[PDB]
Amino acid sequence: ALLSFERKYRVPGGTLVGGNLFDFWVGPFYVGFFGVATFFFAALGIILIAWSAVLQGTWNPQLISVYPPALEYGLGGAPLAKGGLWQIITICATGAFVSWALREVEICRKLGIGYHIPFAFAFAILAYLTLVLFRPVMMGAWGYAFPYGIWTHLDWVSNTGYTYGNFHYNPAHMIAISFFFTNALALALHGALVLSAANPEKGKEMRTPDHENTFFRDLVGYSIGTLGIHRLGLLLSLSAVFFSALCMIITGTIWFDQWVDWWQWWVKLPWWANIPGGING
Amino acid sequence: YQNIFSQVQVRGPADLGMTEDVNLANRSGVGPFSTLLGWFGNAQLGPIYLGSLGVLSLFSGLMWFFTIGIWFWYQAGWNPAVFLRDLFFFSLEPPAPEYGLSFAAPLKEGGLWLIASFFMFVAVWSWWGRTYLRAQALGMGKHTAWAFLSAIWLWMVLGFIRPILMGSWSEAVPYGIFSHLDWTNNFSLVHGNLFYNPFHGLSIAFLYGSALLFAMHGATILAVSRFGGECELEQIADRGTAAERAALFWRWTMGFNATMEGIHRWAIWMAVLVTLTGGIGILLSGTVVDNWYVWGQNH
Amino acid sequence: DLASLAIYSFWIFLAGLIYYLQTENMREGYPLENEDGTPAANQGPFPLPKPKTFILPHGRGTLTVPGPESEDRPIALARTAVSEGFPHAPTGDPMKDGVGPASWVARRDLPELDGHGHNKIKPMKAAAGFHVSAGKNPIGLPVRGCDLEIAGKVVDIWVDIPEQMARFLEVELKDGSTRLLPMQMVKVQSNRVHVNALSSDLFAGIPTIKSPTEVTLLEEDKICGYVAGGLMYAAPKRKSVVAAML
Ligand code: BCL
Ligand code: BCL
Ligand code: BCL
Ligand SMILES: CC[C@H]1c2cc3[nH]c4c(c3C)C(=O)[C@H](C(=O)OC)c4c3nc(cc4[nH]c(cc(n2)[C@@H]1C)c(C(C)=O)c4C)[C@@H](C)[C@@H]3CCC(=O)OC/C=C(/C)CCC[C@@H](C)CCC[C@@H](C)CCCC(C)C
Ligand SMILES: COC(C)(C)C/C=C/C(C)=C/C=C/C(C)=C/C=C/C(C)=C\C=C\C=C(C)\C=C\C=C(/C)CC/C=C(\C)CCC=C(C)C
Ligand SMILES: CCCCCCCCCCCC[N+](C)(C)[O-]
Ligand SMILES: CCCCCCCCCCCC[N+](C)(C)[O-]
Ligand SMILES: CCCCCCCCCCCC[N+](C)(C)[O-]
Ligand SMILES: CCCCCCCCCCCC[N+](C)(C)[O-]
Ligand SMILES: [Fe+2]
Repeated sequence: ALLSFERKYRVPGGTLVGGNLFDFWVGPFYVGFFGVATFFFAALGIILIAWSAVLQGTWNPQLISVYPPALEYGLGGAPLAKGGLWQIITICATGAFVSWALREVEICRKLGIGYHIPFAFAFAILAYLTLVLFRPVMMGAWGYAFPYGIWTHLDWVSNTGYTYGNFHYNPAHMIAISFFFTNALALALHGALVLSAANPEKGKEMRTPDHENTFFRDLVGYSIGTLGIHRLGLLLSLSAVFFSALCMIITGTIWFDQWVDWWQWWVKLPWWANIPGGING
Repeated sequence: YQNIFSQVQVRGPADLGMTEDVNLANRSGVGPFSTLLGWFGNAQLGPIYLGSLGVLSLFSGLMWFFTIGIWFWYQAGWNPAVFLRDLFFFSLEPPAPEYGLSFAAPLKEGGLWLIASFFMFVAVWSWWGRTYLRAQALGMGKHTAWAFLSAIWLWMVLGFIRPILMGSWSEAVPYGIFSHLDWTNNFSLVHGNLFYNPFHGLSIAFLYGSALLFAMHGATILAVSRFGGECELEQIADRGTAAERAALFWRWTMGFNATMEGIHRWAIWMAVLVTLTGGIGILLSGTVVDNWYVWGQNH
Repeated sequence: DLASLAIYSFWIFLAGLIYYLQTENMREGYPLENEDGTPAANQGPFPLPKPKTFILPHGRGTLTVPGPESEDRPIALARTAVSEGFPHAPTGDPMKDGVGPASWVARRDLPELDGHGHNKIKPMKAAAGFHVSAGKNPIGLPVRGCDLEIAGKVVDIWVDIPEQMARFLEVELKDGSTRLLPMQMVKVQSNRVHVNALSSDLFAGIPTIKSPTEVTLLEEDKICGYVAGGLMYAAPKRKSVVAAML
């Protein structure tokens, strides 16, 4: 089934691999070579997870957990039930995520639009890979990666965090958090502004962009503008994930102690380091 | 060209905006133009509207800030070098538990915190009234005021509603960079790990989800700016190929899509649910549930 | 347990919100159709929302959604297979017929007005006070197509007044006439403006505007649709990145 204005868009072309072989749809979904590659990776990966559940002895979604290889194994392979299944599943996940992005690219081409979406999605893939591939490699072992379990991965966040005390003190973590908050703040503001203009007080004509500019200008003395707000939203959310990947990639590789101690460099600056008083004197 | 930054900036005379039912007397004059901002968005700063409510809000807001600062200078012994080196370590703490919900705590042991909080209370609420009235004067919907309420709800729960239900100001958050971080960690430790708090998990879902959706929406709009997609209100009133292509990218990708107007409803709720569920998770902590792990065990 | 009742309730609420949100996003494009244009059997589990009416500014009418699909112009495409789910090939020239990446919508054939009732978009020559404030001014630069041939020159910038932003570049062709090029489809460089979506020979084909001082929504769409369609349909004439660096 198609949207009442869709047919004119379902034309051939745009694929990156396989010419017209996979150039078709299944219901609303577009396929393409990467559409099948995704199905392949997702199917196999889900199958290997189910098998890991079998070996684990549970079908409970709240209990199923696939762990990476113990520190012993370092960066080598490992028996299926002891880290190997996690290694293959990770590959299937990476392959499925990358295929989903490449599939989004064929979709962009068929529709003649920009490539911003798959580009932005790549930041997410890069954050995932940072935890499962990049940091584990710099640290020398797949064991440092997180487990695939609903609650177990939270345990991993907790333990990893306290391994350095209160993780809040990670300076890169602070910046990331700021972007996440600022982002949700901007998202709420954007939706409300547009909506407030499209749905003015009952009985009134739709408001216009000028009204949007006037509302915010009257409110905070500034209006970023329609193009700018979409540029900001993408900026904030991409910067948050980037500083996330950054705050972890440096943890355990170039910084090993309690993060709170890192701040001492500023406190120990020679010109005020020994002045009695305050909190640190 | 990815349209992240403008290739060329264009500028016309200062824009004074719409009048509608706004009292122009309370509107200042245009500010300076920033070429810097102009690369990313609008270069125009101002004008701003400042009626009585606005003056009230700004005054209280400053008194809040200044109160915290004067105490910081005190904690620094009035020494400039100490103020800057320990700036993140200073903290204005609320009254000790011994004082319950009373306003009898000595200035240096809670009173200053309460005074600062009173100013913050007034600042935020009068600013909320302001988000409602500025929209009313322009005949717009009150969506901004409602969304803002959701954030106010988490704020209120943290320093007013929960402390009161708990019986003492000592439960509130201290005014300090690091101290409010220690408070946050301690809060989780004291309530048996907040990861087991269902509402904390949802709140995270919406926080991650807000970055998910804004990255999605921002990238989408930019991807179709080649057809004037940013003119969203214009696309709502008279759908164009920008709105159609945007919708089809997502329909073909994940099997379903939105509309130019509907996507902003998805967005305001995605964001608003962050603090909405968050406020609920914190309010229940220590009043109904002492330990989330334990509570999780019976659910 | 109060917390248990709260979480229980939230999920009910959430399921209801999603339901509400999904239906609101069905004010355009529905009912769904089979490829032949007839109502598809499966419309999904969400019913169409109750209609709402938008009162357009400056009395330009009303908009009630959902309502009968507004697209009724001829679509130059033909089925490529008997089964559903397959491409539809252009019967003629997709660029001229306006299909595929070159599709456009029949928007109101009137220029968009700002909140003060004036045309939202104006040539800079006619926008009192507007000037280039930063960056390389493209006016005067020769415009190059993907075939690496000059297709014309920049004679002005069309500005969005309220947003104070450049929306289009007005380009004069060899014959002396001009076309509007979408700003986010051009690359301004030191010695010229480069257009990747079109080869010089395709500029003349860019839809034209009736009045040389304004542009309507319908024209915008035809111009924007045509220029983008070039990315796919002009690819045969698009020189490689190598010949370009030459
Ligand atoms: C006690 C625990 C510690 C702590 C320990 C840690 C640790 C340890 C980590 C963080 C990380 C983060 N912390 Mg912390 N953190 C603490 C307290 C906080 C507080 C707070 C208010 O107190 C905040 C706001 C944060 C915030 C954050 C975020 C900035 C960051 C996670 C986002 C991210 O990286 O996404 C990245 C985005 C992704 C990973 C998404 C990948 C998605 C993939 C590509 C697609 C999935 C497709 C899917 C499978 C298909 C589903 C099926 C379909 C739906 C059908 N922390 C406390 C002090 N924190 C993490 C970080 O920086 O990570 C890099 C991290 O590792
Ligand atoms: C750096 C950040 C940490 C981390 C820290 C946390 C914390 C802290 C929390 C979660 C929570 C969640 N995490 Mg996590 N999480 C990490 C990496 C991941 C990855 C991944 C491939 O990288 C995935 C798929 C998830 C998925 C999830 C969701 C199950 C859950 C809430 C949804 C949400 O916020 O959606 C944002 C995205 C959307 C709203 C889009 C829809 C996505 C759907 C919901 C995801 C389906 C996940 C699915 C169950 C996995 C099975 C896939 C099948 C096998 C194919 N996390 C990394 C390691 N995560 C929350 C929770 O309640 O956990 C129990 C929570 O509190
Ligand atoms: C060790 C610490 C604990 C923990 C303890 C807490 C506590 C305690 C809380 C959270 C809360 C949150 N946690 Mg946690 N959290 C942990 C780990 C995590 C992780 C992770 C490991 O990945 C993540 C992703 C999160 C994520 C989150 C967010 C979903 C949520 C905060 C939303 C927010 O900032 O609103 C920010 C919005 C506001 C604070 C609104 C109020 C703003 C007011 C209205 C504006 C004042 C402006 C003022 C006047 C100053 C003006 C500034 C000038 C203009 C510049 N937590 C660990 C396990 N977390 C909060 C929540 O809701 O929990 C349920 C919370 O209270
Ligand atoms: C700037 C980064 C932000 C971002 C952006 C972003 N995400 C995106 C996009 C963009 C721009 C898309 O275009 C794409 C999308 O299509 O959205 C609807 C997507 C998307 N983001 C998703 C999830 C997601 N994004 C997240 C975060 C973020 N996305 C960031 C905040 C998170 C978290 C944890 O915060 C999650 C859970 C998907 C819904 C969707 C991409 C869908 C996809 O890749 O499907 C491929 C196929 C499958 C069904 C995968 C099967 C995988 C199996 C082989 C293995 C098992 C996975 C295992 C590793 C998980 C372990 C689970 C435990 C941790 C619980
Ligand atoms: C003056 O000095 C010079 C340099 C000019 C300036 C220096 C100022 C400085 C350095 C200021 C620094 C300020 C900082 C670091 C502030 C940090 C705040 C942080 C980190 C977090 C805030 C959390 C606060 C919350 C959750 C507050 C909630 C408050 C309320 C809900 C209102 C509570 C109101 C009460 C108790 C009053 C009760 C009375 C009545 C009747 C309403
Ligand atoms: C509120 C966000 C402020 C963003 C300011 C961004 C400044 C970046 C400017 C880059 C412009 C580069 N250049 C030469 C191409 O014009
Ligand atoms: C306590 C906070 C609860 C606030 C919930 C606000 C949600 C914002 C909803 C925006 C839509 C508003 N409405 C009624 C005009 O349609
Ligand atoms: C607008 C989209 C709303 C749905 C967001 C998806 C949330 C999934 C949350 C999983 C959290 C589960 N829980 C109970 C364990 O916290
Ligand atoms: C995180 C929750 C977001 C997902 C909300 C689910 C929306 C499903 C909409 C089904 C629409 C199906 N279709 C093709 C018939 O339109
Ligand atoms: Fe938008």
